[PDB]
Amino acid sequence: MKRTWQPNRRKRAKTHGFRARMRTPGGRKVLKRRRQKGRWRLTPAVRK
Amino acid sequence: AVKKFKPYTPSRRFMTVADFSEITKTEPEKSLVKPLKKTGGRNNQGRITVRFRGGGHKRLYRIIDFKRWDKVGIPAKVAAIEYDPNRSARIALLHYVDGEKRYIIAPDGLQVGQQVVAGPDAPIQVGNALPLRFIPVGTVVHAVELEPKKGAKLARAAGTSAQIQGREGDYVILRLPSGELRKVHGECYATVGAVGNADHKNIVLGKAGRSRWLGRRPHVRGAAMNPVDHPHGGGEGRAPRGRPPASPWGWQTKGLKTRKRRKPSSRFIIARRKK
RNA sequence: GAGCUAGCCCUGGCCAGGGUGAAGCUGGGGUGAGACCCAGUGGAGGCCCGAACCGGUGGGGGAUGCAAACCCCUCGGAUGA
RNA sequence: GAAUGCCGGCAUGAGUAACGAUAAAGAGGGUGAGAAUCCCUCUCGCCGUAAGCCCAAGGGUUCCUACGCAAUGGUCGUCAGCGUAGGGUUAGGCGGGACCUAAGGUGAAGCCGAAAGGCGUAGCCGAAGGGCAGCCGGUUAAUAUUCCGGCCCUUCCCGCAGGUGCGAUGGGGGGACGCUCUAGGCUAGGGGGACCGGAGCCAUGGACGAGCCCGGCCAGAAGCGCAGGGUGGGAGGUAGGCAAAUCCGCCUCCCAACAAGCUCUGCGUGGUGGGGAAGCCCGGGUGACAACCCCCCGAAGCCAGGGAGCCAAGAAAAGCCUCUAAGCACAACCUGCGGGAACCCGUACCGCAAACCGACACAGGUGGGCGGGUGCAAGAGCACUCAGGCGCGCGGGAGAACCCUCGCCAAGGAACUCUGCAAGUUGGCCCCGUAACUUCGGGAGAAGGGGUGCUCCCUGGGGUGAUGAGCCCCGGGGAGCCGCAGUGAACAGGCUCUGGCGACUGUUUACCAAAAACACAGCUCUCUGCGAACUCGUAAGAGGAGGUAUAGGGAGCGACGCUUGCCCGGUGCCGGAAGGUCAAGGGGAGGGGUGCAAGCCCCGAACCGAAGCCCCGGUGAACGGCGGCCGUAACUAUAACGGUCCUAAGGUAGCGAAAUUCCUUGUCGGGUAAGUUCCGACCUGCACGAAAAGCGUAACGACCGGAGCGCUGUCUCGGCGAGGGACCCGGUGAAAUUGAACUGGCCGUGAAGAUGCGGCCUACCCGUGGCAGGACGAAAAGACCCCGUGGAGCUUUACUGCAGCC
RNA sequence: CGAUGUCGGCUCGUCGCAUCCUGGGGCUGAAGAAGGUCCCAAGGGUUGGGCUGUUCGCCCAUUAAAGCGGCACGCGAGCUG
RNA sequence: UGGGAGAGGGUGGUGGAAUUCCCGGAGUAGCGGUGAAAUGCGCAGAUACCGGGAGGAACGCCGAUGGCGAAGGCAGCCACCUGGUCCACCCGUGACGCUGAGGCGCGAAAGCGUGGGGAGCAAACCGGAUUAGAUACCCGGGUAGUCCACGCCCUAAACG
RNA sequence: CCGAGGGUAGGGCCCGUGACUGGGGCGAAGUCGUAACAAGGUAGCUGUACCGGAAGGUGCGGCUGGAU
Ligand SMILES: CC(C)C[C@@H]1CCO[C@@H]2[C@H](CN[C@@H]2C(=O)N[C@H]2[C@H]3O[C@H](SC[C@H](F)C/C=C\[C@H]2C)[C@H](O)[C@@H](O)[C@H]3O)C1
Ligand SMILES: [Mg+2]
Ligand SMILES: [Mg+2]
Ligand SMILES: [Mg+2]
Ligand SMILES: [Mg+2]
Ligand SMILES: [Mg+2]
Ligand SMILES: [Mg+2]
Ligand SMILES: [Mg+2]
Ligand SMILES: [Mg+2]
Ligand SMILES: [Mg+2]
Ligand SMILES: [Mg+2]
Ligand SMILES: [Mg+2]
Ligand SMILES: [Mg+2]
Ligand SMILES: [Mg+2]
Ligand SMILES: [Mg+2]
Ligand SMILES: [Mg+2]
Ligand SMILES: [Mg+2]
Ligand SMILES: [Mg+2]
Ligand SMILES: [Mg+2]
Ligand SMILES: [Mg+2]
Ligand SMILES: [Mg+2]
Ligand SMILES: [Mg+2]
Ligand SMILES: [Mg+2]
Ligand SMILES: [Mg+2]
Ligand SMILES: [Mg+2]
Ligand SMILES: [Mg+2]
Ligand SMILES: [Mg+2]
Ligand SMILES: [Mg+2]
Ligand SMILES: [Mg+2]
Ligand SMILES: [Mg+2]
Ligand SMILES: [Mg+2]
Ligand SMILES: [Mg+2]
Ligand SMILES: [Mg+2]
Ligand SMILES: [Mg+2]
Ligand SMILES: [Mg+2]
Ligand SMILES: [Mg+2]
Ligand SMILES: [Mg+2]
Ligand SMILES: [Mg+2]
Ligand SMILES: [Mg+2]
Ligand SMILES: [Mg+2]
Ligand SMILES: [Mg+2]
Ligand SMILES: [Mg+2]
Ligand SMILES: [Mg+2]
Ligand SMILES: [Mg+2]
Ligand SMILES: [Mg+2]
Ligand SMILES: [Mg+2]
Ligand SMILES: [Mg+2]
Ligand SMILES: [Mg+2]
Ligand SMILES: [Mg+2]
Ligand SMILES: [Mg+2]
Ligand SMILES: [Mg+2]
Ligand SMILES: [Mg+2]
Ligand SMILES: [Mg+2]
Ligand SMILES: [Mg+2]
Ligand SMILES: [Mg+2]
Ligand SMILES: [Mg+2]
Ligand SMILES: [Mg+2]
Ligand SMILES: [Mg+2]
Ligand SMILES: [Mg+2]
Ligand SMILES: [Mg+2]
Ligand SMILES: [Mg+2]
Ligand SMILES: [Mg+2]
Ligand SMILES: [Mg+2]
Ligand SMILES: [Mg+2]
Ligand SMILES: [Mg+2]
Ligand SMILES: [Mg+2]
Ligand SMILES: [Mg+2]
Ligand SMILES: [Mg+2]
Ligand SMILES: [Mg+2]
Ligand SMILES: [Mg+2]
Ligand SMILES: [Mg+2]
Ligand SMILES: [Mg+2]
Ligand SMILES: [Mg+2]
Ligand SMILES: [Mg+2]
Ligand SMILES: [Mg+2]
Ligand SMILES: [Mg+2]
Ligand SMILES: [Mg+2]
Ligand SMILES: [Mg+2]
Ligand SMILES: [Mg+2]
Ligand SMILES: [Mg+2]
Ligand SMILES: [Mg+2]
Ligand SMILES: [Mg+2]
Ligand SMILES: [Mg+2]
Ligand SMILES: [Mg+2]
Ligand SMILES: [Mg+2]
Ligand SMILES: [Mg+2]
Ligand SMILES: [Mg+2]
Ligand SMILES: [Mg+2]
Ligand SMILES: [Mg+2]
Ligand SMILES: [Mg+2]
Ligand SMILES: [Mg+2]
Ligand SMILES: [Mg+2]
Ligand SMILES: [Mg+2]
Ligand SMILES: [Mg+2]
Ligand SMILES: [Mg+2]
Ligand SMILES: [Mg+2]
Ligand SMILES: [Mg+2]
Ligand SMILES: [Mg+2]
Ligand SMILES: [Mg+2]
Ligand SMILES: [Mg+2]
Ligand SMILES: [Mg+2]
Ligand SMILES: [Mg+2]
Ligand SMILES: [Mg+2]
Ligand SMILES: [Mg+2]
Ligand SMILES: [Mg+2]
Ligand SMILES: [Mg+2]
Ligand SMILES: [Mg+2]
Ligand SMILES: [Mg+2]
Ligand SMILES: [Mg+2]
Ligand SMILES: [Mg+2]
Ligand SMILES: [Mg+2]
Ligand SMILES: [Mg+2]
Ligand SMILES: [Mg+2]
Ligand SMILES: [Mg+2]
Ligand SMILES: [Mg+2]
Ligand SMILES: [Mg+2]
Ligand SMILES: [Mg+2]
Ligand SMILES: [Mg+2]
Ligand SMILES: [Mg+2]
Ligand SMILES: [Mg+2]
Ligand SMILES: [Mg+2]
Ligand SMILES: [Mg+2]
Ligand SMILES: [Mg+2]
Ligand SMILES: [Mg+2]
Ligand SMILES: [Mg+2]
Ligand SMILES: [Mg+2]
Ligand SMILES: [Mg+2]
Ligand SMILES: [Mg+2]
Ligand SMILES: [Mg+2]
Ligand SMILES: [Mg+2]
Ligand SMILES: [Mg+2]
Ligand SMILES: [Mg+2]
Ligand SMILES: [Mg+2]
Ligand SMILES: [Mg+2]
Ligand SMILES: [Mg+2]
Ligand SMILES: [Mg+2]
Ligand SMILES: [Mg+2]
Ligand SMILES: [Mg+2]
Ligand SMILES: [Mg+2]
Ligand SMILES: [Mg+2]
Ligand SMILES: [Mg+2]
Ligand SMILES: [Mg+2]
Ligand SMILES: [Mg+2]
Ligand SMILES: [Mg+2]
Ligand SMILES: [Mg+2]
Ligand SMILES: [Mg+2]
Ligand SMILES: [Mg+2]
Ligand SMILES: [Mg+2]
Ligand SMILES: [Mg+2]
Ligand SMILES: [Mg+2]
Ligand SMILES: [Mg+2]
Ligand SMILES: [Mg+2]
Ligand SMILES: [Mg+2]
Ligand SMILES: [Mg+2]
Ligand SMILES: [Mg+2]
Ligand SMILES: [Mg+2]
Ligand SMILES: [Mg+2]
Ligand SMILES: [Mg+2]
Ligand SMILES: [Mg+2]
Ligand SMILES: [Mg+2]
Ligand SMILES: [Mg+2]
Ligand SMILES: [Mg+2]
Ligand SMILES: [Mg+2]
Ligand SMILES: [Mg+2]
Ligand SMILES: [Mg+2]
Ligand SMILES: [Mg+2]
Ligand SMILES: [Mg+2]
Ligand SMILES: [Mg+2]
Ligand SMILES: [Mg+2]
Ligand SMILES: [Mg+2]
Ligand SMILES: [Mg+2]
Ligand SMILES: [Mg+2]
Ligand SMILES: [Mg+2]
Ligand SMILES: [Mg+2]
Ligand SMILES: [Mg+2]
Ligand SMILES: [Mg+2]
Ligand SMILES: [Mg+2]
Ligand SMILES: [Mg+2]
Ligand SMILES: [Mg+2]
Ligand SMILES: [Mg+2]
Ligand SMILES: [Mg+2]
Ligand SMILES: [Mg+2]
Ligand SMILES: [Mg+2]
Ligand SMILES: [Mg+2]
Ligand SMILES: [Mg+2]
Ligand SMILES: [Mg+2]
Ligand SMILES: [Mg+2]
Ligand SMILES: [Mg+2]
Ligand SMILES: [Mg+2]
Ligand SMILES: [Mg+2]
Ligand SMILES: [Mg+2]
Ligand SMILES: [Mg+2]
Ligand SMILES: [Mg+2]
Ligand SMILES: [Mg+2]
Ligand SMILES: [Mg+2]
Ligand SMILES: [Mg+2]
Ligand SMILES: [Mg+2]
Ligand SMILES: [Mg+2]
Ligand SMILES: [Mg+2]
Ligand SMILES: [Mg+2]
Ligand SMILES: [Mg+2]
Ligand SMILES: [Mg+2]
Ligand SMILES: [Mg+2]
Ligand SMILES: [Mg+2]
Ligand SMILES: [Mg+2]
Ligand SMILES: [Mg+2]
Ligand SMILES: [Mg+2]
Ligand SMILES: [Mg+2]
Ligand SMILES: [Mg+2]
Ligand SMILES: [Mg+2]
Ligand SMILES: [Mg+2]
Ligand SMILES: [Mg+2]
Ligand SMILES: [Mg+2]
Ligand SMILES: [Mg+2]
Ligand SMILES: [Mg+2]
Ligand SMILES: [Mg+2]
Ligand SMILES: [Mg+2]
Ligand SMILES: [Mg+2]
Ligand SMILES: [Mg+2]
Ligand SMILES: [Mg+2]
Ligand SMILES: [Mg+2]
Ligand SMILES: [Mg+2]
Ligand SMILES: [Mg+2]
Ligand SMILES: [Mg+2]
Ligand SMILES: [Mg+2]
Ligand SMILES: [Mg+2]
Ligand SMILES: [Mg+2]
Ligand SMILES: [Mg+2]
Ligand SMILES: [Mg+2]
Ligand SMILES: [Mg+2]
Ligand SMILES: [Mg+2]
Ligand SMILES: [Mg+2]
Ligand SMILES: [Mg+2]
Ligand SMILES: [Mg+2]
Ligand SMILES: [Mg+2]
Ligand SMILES: [Mg+2]
Ligand SMILES: [Mg+2]
Ligand SMILES: [Mg+2]
Ligand SMILES: [Mg+2]
Ligand SMILES: [Mg+2]
Ligand SMILES: [Mg+2]
Ligand SMILES: [Mg+2]
Ligand SMILES: [Mg+2]
Ligand SMILES: [Mg+2]
Ligand SMILES: [Mg+2]
Ligand SMILES: [Mg+2]
Ligand SMILES: [Mg+2]
Ligand SMILES: [Mg+2]
Ligand SMILES: [Mg+2]
Ligand SMILES: [Mg+2]
Ligand SMILES: [Mg+2]
Ligand SMILES: [Mg+2]
Ligand SMILES: [Mg+2]
Ligand SMILES: [Mg+2]
Ligand SMILES: [Mg+2]
């Protein structure tokens, strides 16, 4: 049956992308926290 | 003259369609159409604010001339009568001797090839538009401005009209389609005659899908819902209302008046509606 | 978080084949003129049968599964909400 | 030492289940240390509207080649989507960008919000929509509309020539559009050929044949031909298209009009360039100077922006054309021709799947195009097959119970059972024929029957062509032949009678309910005069609606027919300028504190004083409600009639043991041998009843009930047979569970149901296949029940607040 | 109550005897036949169907008879539901 | 051919009286109603009076013992469209006539369907009286309907 | 081949009969009221509609076969 993950590169970059995060107070706190935690990736990878 | 069908499907039993016998032209004027942004009942937040909307046929909006005092004294000829899917009335195409082309709401009786004219001087003739003050008392009228130069507001749906009852200073007394008696300012324009297509109210949609074509999604009763949803929701088995019948938002819906108490136009309403 | 699911918006796409035979139109009959009747033409429909497609009615299987809802037989819709 | 503790390790179950579709394998040769599993050949089977081919997502080197086999692969492995290394993706024309706009998003102006931020016209972004120039073949181990070959084309720059009032983000035209049906002419594709080309073949009884077998094309600029699309020309006026305008619009006149011309596409032909089979021989060579032709079928594709009909009335913007404005007319633009210029990104491979989504090389899920042939009425259905692709990454045996999936069955035929559940039956096409009832459509495939192959003969019409032959398509009649049987295989309704409910097609609890539930056209009430009501939002702003009472919101009822009675005392809502009550505020009789005092400061009655409430009315398709006791008729019985109490009024029509009836399997009737169900009645309706509608209703339903016919392995009542498992051998090898165990029966005892205690009895040690009575077997800290001054959803005339409204 | 699955059926039995039948008896208001009642006796037997979910019960047709009870109202790691 | 009378029919206009309701004024203790009453209405200002407005229906006098039509039936006034009919002349056709089973059309009221309209009136219904009762007669209310359009129904003491 | 008839399936008309149900006729002395005949105490009748234990009543329009 159709499962929940149906990958889509445009959907991914536009929902969770760097620019989506910077446009919003909550998104900037995400980047700030993931930086402070030292995440190797601040944002999910998509091949654009 | 509503058209019937033979009962060759369950729905064709009762379906009636308008006769379209006054229509003389069947594609619209390219310079007068613009795209109609369908909403589905959603506001700028994206929230449904008018329930059960969406999914109707695509439509182009026909720009309608609700002023007409735009072009005082300039006669125009009625070139066509056309179907308008955005309103119950039909619409008439006007060719002004100007060369300017415009759409008006098509009144009853109006004929292709006749001429119409707007202005304080215009003949008292079906399709002409005058300030209310220069129209003789007793005249049936439509496309009435509510306030001067603000645009035709009243009596625009098929078959409707307002009647002129008398004058009182700068104002005239109109009997609106609802039966209310109201003072409308005499410099407000109106068009002589009743709106046409009076047979509109005798159309039997005939089936569920016909409502769907029109953008009307199924309407579900409060009594069918749950208490999370509606005052009438819940209960074991069917249930009477069990409280004064109410809307989804809790206000009473059988009798409760709702016009704002201290509204300024109360000074100009003489008598509330009838029947 | 609406890449699942619900609704809506914009823009595209899809629906083998067969059946039934509405209105209208034409001719004929009829009549004062009509209604109306008959034949032909016509091709309407949340019309009929049935694939794709969308479903999930009954039963059987499966039940540390092939599968955290599947498989077989049967069954509903299939120009339409 | 215990916490169903935590982390780790290792046991048990056990050499047990399983090894992932029952499409299927066998042999020879090779390689190698090793081979059912890798390579090659032959044989067999499976898909073939795919299980083949091509796009798009997504994946991201998985591609090709060499060398490898520890792990990964459900076994094996020499193989591999695995490890190591090297190689591989080539564009002005394909896709996207340097073009356009859609929803939406963003957002100069502007609006709003404690902050964060929310809006918002233009504009900008935004595509699988618009727009725009490349076709065929060859080549690599691996890329190709990209490289190469042939023939074509686009834009930019500059130059030459000729022409013109040139010139734009501005004006206008155009772009530009639905659904269904559909004409003509073509193309794709396909069938046949006694014609053309071809290596060959003659077998096993016959055939050297008008034999068999294979192939008989693709692309192509101008020109030409066929078929279509688009388009009137001239003049005069002009106030509209937010400046201008010779354009467009409107008026008039002349001529042209199912034309023509101009223009633009498609198809055909076309210089030219390609391709080219079977078979044989080692992907190649040959065939081969390959041949490349005729007839038929024929699209859903093309001409196309075609035609008709219909109502639900069917994007935008740019490219393009035309008009003019600043300007500038040494310019500029247009046409032709020439030379030059032409960037960035993608391109491998998988792509219905072992490479995507499902933790797996997972029977599931995944959008678009092509999808050949024959027969079956058609078709993308079905069977078999082409091209192509596979035999599903454990096998070998055996031929028990039992299980699954399947086939048949004497006599009977629903006796099975909650129920014909299940499985039979029926089954396509042509013809005959078809009932109550009905809303005149239907019910209808009603029911029920007959026909169905093959051969010969005679014959009717159509398409193509030519009017003929040939090919092709619909038939009609006659006479025969064979079988148990001719939709001979496969795909393909069992039917009828009668109730309940719901009008109907639809919709629903993703993953236990598809229904009588929701929806539905339709009916009624009600609110709403527009800056509408209502809804979301603090607001701005939106929706409503670029709508206007024939409209929009809310509510109930639910096609249609015939209908919808009485109560306004309570609650709601509506009306009511009186009266009563009523907060802040007004008023300030009269007091109080302090001060020497002027004063300052505090309390404060009458009275004036909104909405709301009280009060007076109205109102039922508003919330709701619609009686009791007793008596009475010339047989009895029963009461049309009466008496009296009570109410706001005492349930009308219709219906009734009902989806409602407790007593109840009421009683009677029907159906049956027999009927708690069913149908028809009765009416003492525990406890129907009129838009939470009442009573009906043709048609409809994977709804629920009752009956009958047909037919059956459902059953009497079981038997046999098939395959996949179970079993045995080789390979790989889990799981929950588990205090430890050296773990028997009875009768007792025990915390009341004992392998474990007592007394008897029985019993050599250890397994394998089986069955499920026990281990109060496993699983899940009972979901019932209670308890906790535990939680949460929901309601209201519980309390108390808040939004909102007044 | 860190679960002792609950009605009915089906399948499979096994036991008690307060015996339905069959065998043996005494009494009879036992002529015979046929019964009544009690005693002994558990070896075997104890049917098919209509109605209902039913256990039970009623009914149809039979029968020697159409027994009554226990086994966690026997039996869901056996099935049904 | 030439004339006449007529509420004959259809359409569209349009005139005044009265009733009701609304508004303004003036005014106050009752009005209304009956056999008599009561319900009802009225100091929240009724009735009665005046001015203004809305709306529906019916057309006083003329009017008759009248007129017209096949019947049902038709009555303010105006215009248009239209039927029948009588008289005069003695002009035309030359028996072309009478009746008429079926058929077709018309057909008061009430009733039905779909819209609309709704002042007065009023089945049903409610209330007040009366009465033994009073599902009546009488009184206060009042919904269909009475009106218009279209389509049905097709009855009658449709009678002379 | 046709063919008496038999069988299967489905129609039409008629007869008999049926729980229960509708009204009708009749029947020396039942119960309720008093609708009609007199202006029958509301003139009556009437087509239709609605209502009511019952005769009836009432609305609309019609008749005189109505009195004074
Ligand atoms: C009159 C009635 C209500 C009395 C009642 C009857 C219920 O059951 C017993 C209780 C006493 N305890 C019993 C009990 O708890 N049974 C539970 C069982 O659930 C499943 S059986 C799947 C069933 F569908 C669920 C039925 C039962 C559940 C609750 C388990 O596998 C079993 O082991 C067992 O746990 C007594
Ligand atoms: Mg899904
Ligand atoms: Mg997941
Ligand atoms: Mg998706
Ligand atoms: Mg994407
Ligand atoms: Mg995308
Ligand atoms: Mg996306
Ligand atoms: Mg986003
Ligand atoms: Mg982003
Ligand atoms: Mg911030
Ligand atoms: Mg910040
Ligand atoms: Mg790093
Ligand atoms: Mg992130
Ligand atoms: Mg119809
Ligand atoms: Mg009809
Ligand atoms: Mg029209
Ligand atoms: Mg435009
Ligand atoms: Mg909008
Ligand atoms: Mg927005
Ligand atoms: Mg709403
Ligand atoms: Mg909506
Ligand atoms: Mg509208
Ligand atoms: Mg219109
Ligand atoms: Mg005004
Ligand atoms: Mg309507
Ligand atoms: Mg629409
Ligand atoms: Mg609607
Ligand atoms: Mg609804
Ligand atoms: Mg509900
Ligand atoms: Mg519910
Ligand atoms: Mg919610
Ligand atoms: Mg709540
Ligand atoms: Mg609530
Ligand atoms: Mg409720
Ligand atoms: Mg409910
Ligand atoms: Mg209930
Ligand atoms: Mg409910
Ligand atoms: Mg209630
Ligand atoms: Mg309420
Ligand atoms: Mg009003
Ligand atoms: Mg989604
Ligand atoms: Mg979505
Ligand atoms: Mg589409
Ligand atoms: Mg289809
Ligand atoms: Mg036909
Ligand atoms: Mg036509
Ligand atoms: Mg259909
Ligand atoms: Mg059919
Ligand atoms: Mg599904
Ligand atoms: Mg299923
Ligand atoms: Mg089945
Ligand atoms: Mg499961
Ligand atoms: Mg199947
Ligand atoms: Mg179908
Ligand atoms: Mg179809
Ligand atoms: Mg301890
Ligand atoms: Mg544990
Ligand atoms: Mg623990
Ligand atoms: Mg421990
Ligand atoms: Mg642990
Ligand atoms: Mg561990
Ligand atoms: Mg460790
Ligand atoms: Mg271990
Ligand atoms: Mg082991
Ligand atoms: Mg072993
Ligand atoms: Mg074992
Ligand atoms: Mg296992
Ligand atoms: Mg397995
Ligand atoms: Mg399979
Ligand atoms: Mg199989
Ligand atoms: Mg082999
Ligand atoms: Mg091997
Ligand atoms: Mg090996
Ligand atoms: Mg193999
Ligand atoms: Mg090989
Ligand atoms: Mg061989
Ligand atoms: Mg095929
Ligand atoms: Mg290895
Ligand atoms: Mg290995
Ligand atoms: Mg090894
Ligand atoms: Mg190694
Ligand atoms: Mg491995
Ligand atoms: Mg595996
Ligand atoms: Mg090796
Ligand atoms: Mg490569
Ligand atoms: Mg190129
Ligand atoms: Mg550039
Ligand atoms: Mg743009
Ligand atoms: Mg600003
Ligand atoms: Mg804030
Ligand atoms: Mg964007
Ligand atoms: Mg863009
Ligand atoms: Mg694009
Ligand atoms: Mg391109
Ligand atoms: Mg090309
Ligand atoms: Mg190379
Ligand atoms: Mg257009
Ligand atoms: Mg358009
Ligand atoms: Mg488009
Ligand atoms: Mg359409
Ligand atoms: Mg054609
Ligand atoms: Mg071609
Ligand atoms: Mg073919
Ligand atoms: Mg000008
Ligand atoms: Mg070759
Ligand atoms: Mg050669
Ligand atoms: Mg297509
Ligand atoms: Mg736009
Ligand atoms: Mg200048
Ligand atoms: Mg110059
Ligand atoms: Mg030029
Ligand atoms: Mg660049
Ligand atoms: Mg490539
Ligand atoms: Mg698939
Ligand atoms: Mg695909
Ligand atoms: Mg693969
Ligand atoms: Mg595999
Ligand atoms: Mg798979
Ligand atoms: Mg077929
Ligand atoms: Mg295999
Ligand atoms: Mg397979
Ligand atoms: Mg396998
Ligand atoms: Mg064996
Ligand atoms: Mg067989
Ligand atoms: Mg056999
Ligand atoms: Mg048998
Ligand atoms: Mg039988
Ligand atoms: Mg039989
Ligand atoms: Mg049975
Ligand atoms: Mg059942
Ligand atoms: Mg069968
Ligand atoms: Mg079949
Ligand atoms: Mg019948
Ligand atoms: Mg019939
Ligand atoms: Mg029948
Ligand atoms: Mg019937
Ligand atoms: Mg019929
Ligand atoms: Mg048949
Ligand atoms: Mg035959
Ligand atoms: Mg044969
Ligand atoms: Mg034979
Ligand atoms: Mg069928
Ligand atoms: Mg239904
Ligand atoms: Mg339903
Ligand atoms: Mg119903
Ligand atoms: Mg119905
Ligand atoms: Mg359907
Ligand atoms: Mg479910
Ligand atoms: Mg569920
Ligand atoms: Mg679930
Ligand atoms: Mg299910
Ligand atoms: Mg359910
Ligand atoms: Mg269903
Ligand atoms: Mg539902
Ligand atoms: Mg319905
Ligand atoms: Mg209504
Ligand atoms: Mg709000
Ligand atoms: Mg708008
Ligand atoms: Mg509405
Ligand atoms: Mg209804
Ligand atoms: Mg409903
Ligand atoms: Mg009634
Ligand atoms: Mg009340
Ligand atoms: Mg009241
Ligand atoms: Mg009240
Ligand atoms: Mg107050
Ligand atoms: Mg109550
Ligand atoms: Mg009450
Ligand atoms: Mg009863
Ligand atoms: Mg009933
Ligand atoms: Mg009841
Ligand atoms: Mg009962
Ligand atoms: Mg009972
Ligand atoms: Mg009984
Ligand atoms: Mg009986
Ligand atoms: Mg019954
Ligand atoms: Mg009784
Ligand atoms: Mg209710
Ligand atoms: Mg109810
Ligand atoms: Mg009710
Ligand atoms: Mg009927
Ligand atoms: Mg029915
Ligand atoms: Mg029915
Ligand atoms: Mg259904
Ligand atoms: Mg259905
Ligand atoms: Mg159903
Ligand atoms: Mg069997
Ligand atoms: Mg076997
Ligand atoms: Mg052995
Ligand atoms: Mg081993
Ligand atoms: Mg292994
Ligand atoms: Mg131990
Ligand atoms: Mg031990
Ligand atoms: Mg042991
Ligand atoms: Mg032992
Ligand atoms: Mg004990
Ligand atoms: Mg014991
Ligand atoms: Mg022991
Ligand atoms: Mg012990
Ligand atoms: Mg011991
Ligand atoms: Mg001891
Ligand atoms: Mg012991
Ligand atoms: Mg012992
Ligand atoms: Mg023993
Ligand atoms: Mg073993
Ligand atoms: Mg064993
Ligand atoms: Mg056991
Ligand atoms: Mg067991
Ligand atoms: Mg046990
Ligand atoms: Mg235990
Ligand atoms: Mg146990
Ligand atoms: Mg716990
Ligand atoms: Mg517990
Ligand atoms: Mg639990
Ligand atoms: Mg639960
Ligand atoms: Mg308890
Ligand atoms: Mg407490
Ligand atoms: Mg406590
Ligand atoms: Mg608590
Ligand atoms: Mg709580
Ligand atoms: Mg607050
Ligand atoms: Mg409100
Ligand atoms: Mg327990
Ligand atoms: Mg436990
Ligand atoms: Mg338990
Ligand atoms: Mg447990
Ligand atoms: Mg059984
Ligand atoms: Mg004996
Ligand atoms: Mg004797
Ligand atoms: Mg015995
Ligand atoms: Mg029983
Ligand atoms: Mg019983
Ligand atoms: Mg005996
Ligand atoms: Mg027992
Ligand atoms: Mg017990
Ligand atoms: Mg018990
Ligand atoms: Mg038990
Ligand atoms: Mg049991
Ligand atoms: Mg069980
Ligand atoms: Mg059980
Ligand atoms: Mg168990
Ligand atoms: Mg057990
Ligand atoms: Mg006073
Ligand atoms: Mg009025
Ligand atoms: Mg003469
Ligand atoms: Mg009449
Ligand atoms: Mg009225
Ligand atoms: Mg009274
Ligand atoms: Mg008295
Ligand atoms: Mg015979
Ligand atoms: Mg009388
Ligand atoms: Mg009398
Ligand atoms: Mg009298
Ligand atoms: Mg009297
Ligand atoms: Mg009365």
